[PDB]
Amino acid sequence: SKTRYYLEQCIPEMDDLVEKGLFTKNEVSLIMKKRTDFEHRLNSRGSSINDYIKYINYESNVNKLRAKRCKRILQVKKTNSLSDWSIQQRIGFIYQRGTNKFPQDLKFWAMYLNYMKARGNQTSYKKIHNIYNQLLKLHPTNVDIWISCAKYEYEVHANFKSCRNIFQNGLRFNPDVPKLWYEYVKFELNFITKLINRRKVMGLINALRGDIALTIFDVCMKTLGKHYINKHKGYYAISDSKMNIELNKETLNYLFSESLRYIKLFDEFLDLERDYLINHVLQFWKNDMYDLSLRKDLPELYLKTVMIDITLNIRYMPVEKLDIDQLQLSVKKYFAYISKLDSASVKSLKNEYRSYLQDNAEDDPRYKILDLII
Amino acid sequence: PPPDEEEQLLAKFVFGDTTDLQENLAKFNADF
Amino acid sequence: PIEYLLFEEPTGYAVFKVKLQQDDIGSRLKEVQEQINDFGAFTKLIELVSFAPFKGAAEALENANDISEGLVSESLKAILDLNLPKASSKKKNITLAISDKNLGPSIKEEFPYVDCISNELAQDLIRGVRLHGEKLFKGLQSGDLERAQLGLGHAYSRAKVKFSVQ
Amino acid sequence: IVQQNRRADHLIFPLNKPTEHNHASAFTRTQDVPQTELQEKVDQVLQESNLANPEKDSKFEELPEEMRKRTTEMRLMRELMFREERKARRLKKIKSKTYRKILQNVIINEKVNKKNLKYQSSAVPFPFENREQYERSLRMPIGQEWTSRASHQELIKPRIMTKPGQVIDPLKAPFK
Amino acid sequence: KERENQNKFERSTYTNNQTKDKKLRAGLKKIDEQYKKAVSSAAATDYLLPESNGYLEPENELEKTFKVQQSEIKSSVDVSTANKALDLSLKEFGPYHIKYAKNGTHLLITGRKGHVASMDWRKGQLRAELFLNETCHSATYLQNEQYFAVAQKKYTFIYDHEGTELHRLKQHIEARHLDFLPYHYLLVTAGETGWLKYHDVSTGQLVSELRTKAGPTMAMAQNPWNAVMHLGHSNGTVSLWSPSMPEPLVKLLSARGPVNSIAIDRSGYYMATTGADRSMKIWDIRNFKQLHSVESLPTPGTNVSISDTGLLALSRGPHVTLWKDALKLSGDSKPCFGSMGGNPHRNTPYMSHLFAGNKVENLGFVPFEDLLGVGHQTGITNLIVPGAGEANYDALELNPFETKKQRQEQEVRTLLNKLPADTITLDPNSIGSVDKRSSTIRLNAKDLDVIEEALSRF
RNA sequence: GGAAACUCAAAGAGUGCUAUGGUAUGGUGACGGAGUGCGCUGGUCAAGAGUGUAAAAGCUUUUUGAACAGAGAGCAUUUCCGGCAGCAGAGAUUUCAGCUGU
Repeated sequence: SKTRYYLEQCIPEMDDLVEKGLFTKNEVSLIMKKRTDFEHRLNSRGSSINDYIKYINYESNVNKLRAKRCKRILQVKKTNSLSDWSIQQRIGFIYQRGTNKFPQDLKFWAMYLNYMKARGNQTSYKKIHNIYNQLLKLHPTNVDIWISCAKYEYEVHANFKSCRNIFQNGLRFNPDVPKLWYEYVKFELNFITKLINRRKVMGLINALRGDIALTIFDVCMKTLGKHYINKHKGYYAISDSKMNIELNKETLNYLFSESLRYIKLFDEFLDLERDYLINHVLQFWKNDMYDLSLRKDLPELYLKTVMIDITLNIRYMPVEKLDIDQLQLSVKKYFAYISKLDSASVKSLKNEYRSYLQDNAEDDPRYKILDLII
Repeated sequence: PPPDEEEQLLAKFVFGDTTDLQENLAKFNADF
Repeated sequence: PIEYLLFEEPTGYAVFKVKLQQDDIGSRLKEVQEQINDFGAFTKLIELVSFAPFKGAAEALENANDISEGLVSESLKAILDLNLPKASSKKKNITLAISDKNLGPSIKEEFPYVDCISNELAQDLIRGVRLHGEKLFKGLQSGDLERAQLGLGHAYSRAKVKFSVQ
Repeated sequence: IVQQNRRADHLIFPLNKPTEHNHASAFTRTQDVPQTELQEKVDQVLQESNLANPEKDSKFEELPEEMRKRTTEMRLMRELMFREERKARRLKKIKSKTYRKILQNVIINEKVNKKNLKYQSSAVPFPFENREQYERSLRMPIGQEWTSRASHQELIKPRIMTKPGQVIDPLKAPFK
Repeated sequence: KERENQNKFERSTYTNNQTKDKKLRAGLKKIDEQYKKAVSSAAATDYLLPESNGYLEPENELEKTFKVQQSEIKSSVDVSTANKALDLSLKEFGPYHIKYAKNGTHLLITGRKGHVASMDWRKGQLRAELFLNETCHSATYLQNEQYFAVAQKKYTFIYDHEGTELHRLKQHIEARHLDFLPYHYLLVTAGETGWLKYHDVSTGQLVSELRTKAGPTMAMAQNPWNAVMHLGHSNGTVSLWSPSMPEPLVKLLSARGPVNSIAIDRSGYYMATTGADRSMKIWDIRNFKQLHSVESLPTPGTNVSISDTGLLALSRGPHVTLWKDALKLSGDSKPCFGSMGGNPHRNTPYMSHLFAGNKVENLGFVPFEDLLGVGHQTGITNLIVPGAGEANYDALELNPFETKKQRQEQEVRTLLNKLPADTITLDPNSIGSVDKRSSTIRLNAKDLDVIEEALSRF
């Protein structure tokens, strides 16, 4: 039997752990009968990931007791013998066995990754790379594993090339969830922000732009639109032109709501050229979307983008020097909108007035602003 | 080599010690 | 050497890694022919390394038509590029076992370092994983495979015949 | 090499080492040409403005009172430096510190046991020279009941271990 | 690598009362390395041993151990062991010869009158209660609870699990002692005739008939080590027998008078024989020395038994008396009955009990538990003897928790590896060797009157 | 013959269950981690060589070199760490991350 093999693999560490005079024979027999129970429950039939988890918790508890007893008996913090790594190696092998048997519970896979990362200097980052590789092989569609893999290899190791490779491979696998798109534009903005801040720092002590984020923004719009028109209206295109235009309108609503979220969490990256990097998404949304977002319905979205293009310089604090510089730009925007619109004219006028009043002695310059926007 | 309370707590976990269990079964005396 | 195995199925694509080769010369014998019926010995041959599930019945029907007419789709390209090692194209290609001798040319057109085998050894490896199915996958798919088979068969047939509900 | 193959306890017949190719990783590109539209877009932008980070290696490969006073710019450069930059910084600190420091009661019958002189061998078999050697070979049972599981496996694994379905090639040595 | 308990796991070898071959030299070096590794790793299993042996220890100098009462044990130990300490009061049929299965799961009692009952003594399940109205003498299980052999008025009969008669043996004319050899599948039979008969239970074939030539067989025991039979005669002579040689392998002069009982240790090292001359005698078996001679017992010891942990249970009628560490070489292990003035070098009884009404028929320790089953005139009594059983059995030799499927497959497997009756020798390790003829060196075929001095030439 | 069952046994057939060590964990300080050097993989370019030819082109090449892209799949050895504080930093009172000397 293989429980016999594993149990007698456990004996040299307790040889060493009895020789180093911290445990006695009668208590190490007790930890062996508990470990016998656990090994038999592991490699018998009807096994459970809770059996694996309880074995890992028991082995961590006897490791903590071993460390406590070592500090109290020998008054060293490690005996530099077999019995201080064998038990963590055992926990790692219980994790490997469990993930080979039940490779379906991401709770257990993430407990494996957490213990392997928190093992510290003693583990190897290529050993973490191996279990990231096989986990991403088994779950390519689950996207938080791609985010966690790239987050470990950028926010700990700062490996930009491999992080870009992870994000491009994940976007190859599931180019359908917008969350991976948003985390990729987030990673690219974080990388370019660290690039220009190390430039600023080398200047203060002693070309490559957000156009990467704009290009992945562009392919984000194109492929998310393609995958929504392929996901809905699923089997066939058996739908008349009313249902086809209803579908295409709804995909425009979907994609434009995601770009609204993109600008909403795009504004807080204010260390690069945030005006240019928001204005390029503005000009990428301003063009035609093949179903007349401006010249027909989604006119509310056209008014939303017009309000964004108006306040895109007026994204400011109550110190309104930019307003005193270019509020005539907002007035010309309201005039150019009300020169064409019918109820969106009154809506945009009242909305820009309410927005400027809410956002903006100090009340006397604000009395000038109220007389301006009255 | 003194004892320790945290050491004896997780030692009672690791060695599977029902000594406090039998102490509580003998102690609780149906007090309510 | 039959190193990897590609099993297409309605829930997605599976790449298996061949652990032990079956016998080539004794491949018609009684014990070799019924070891693929016994599951306790088939799991000595085949191990699952990857399973990319589909995005839904739309991508399922797209990949069913591409597998039917012998083309490599984009999800196939993704899973094969994730799983198969970057071997050489001139010396010792990596060996993938398929079940479709006219899908093989489409796989070498995309990955020149992959030689594809569909002869009787790859055929009975493939029908071993077809015979066991849900047991090899260790619990990692959504959806019952026969329920997805009913949906995909009806969708494939109505597509092939142009069934209009008008 | 013929002698060490004759003296080796176990021959694992994938003996010529198979040329292991680089593994199919999820940390890199397994084709090294842009494979998606995203990838070719990112690489044409990145070749308009390349990021091989030789500039970003030489930028952070520059940075007593440097030890005590600079406790803020040190943390700033620690957060700033990239992967190979931090590897070179660790190597520079290691080389700098290593350059800084160093009537009788028993009657046994002695008749011959003609029924079980067929359970003992007739003479001493070939490779041994005496029965002390030969019975020292037989003195330990290899059974499951008498050894541990690991010792049982070490005692019963055979010398020639082949793989069951692949070709065995002739041996090749490092330049004969 | 050192392993303080290796010499239990060591293995003796042949000695003459180094080599020039390179290949043979390295082969022998690998063999010695493998033997050392195997002994060390096999001896490291004592960590993995689950349970601990039982005991009872005095903790005072006023508290002797032989004056500890069975009710006091049953109060001091747990409810499962207290319920194992059974007592059946079967008054009307005769004194009950007791027998346990080789794992302690089944009990087989025989009344002297006719009452034979095979039962699961630890559940409440009997599976044969048959009243064979002629005087039965003894019984034993064969390889299971599924078959048992009973020695009746004359003929030995063999019954199945539920008690139907399978066989009436026309040989085995008057048995009084039956014992099964489980690795060899042999039912061994001796009694009022001076004959010893080995009968193969599997094939069905009478393997051996041997003239004891010493009258009726007074006692009989089996060496569990090497399966030779120690029979005790009316000469005071024990003789060790094998089914190959028609003469006894050894004849020992144990006692004066007859030999009332024989017991052998399970290690095959010590043998306790009680004679009718009020003499217990502890014998070395391997070297045939006489270790101890406890003469002048107060009344002749009618039974002896040896537990798996080496206790010695002697029974002298109403009394049962157990000694601990009595089967040892030193003279301080001679079993006494009192310590004259508190001598620590006197082996007083480990515990004693008095069956005040009756005279005990036989003794048998329950195999893997801490009990001694004594069968007497009014039935059965188990005694909680705390030092008296192997706490750590091996579950693939013989398992006390074995199921029906495990019984079936273990029956077929032990039937398949049944040892031939010719392999029974005085030492078990003598069937791999070479002859004690046929020279110990192998042979290389290369090795395969001044006038008369003148008159010489004539 | 019949009836009952949370009854006791003796057997037969089928089905279910990852039923998975092709030679068992990454590691008896004999160790691990970091880095370096050797080794290995892929494509590209250049050179060689063959073959072909008016010259070629092309094709072949277990021939070498170059920079590049890497794999974790090998091998050394004293290059450092698994020593101590002082100090700031990190995450949820425990663990984690670098400077000045022992």
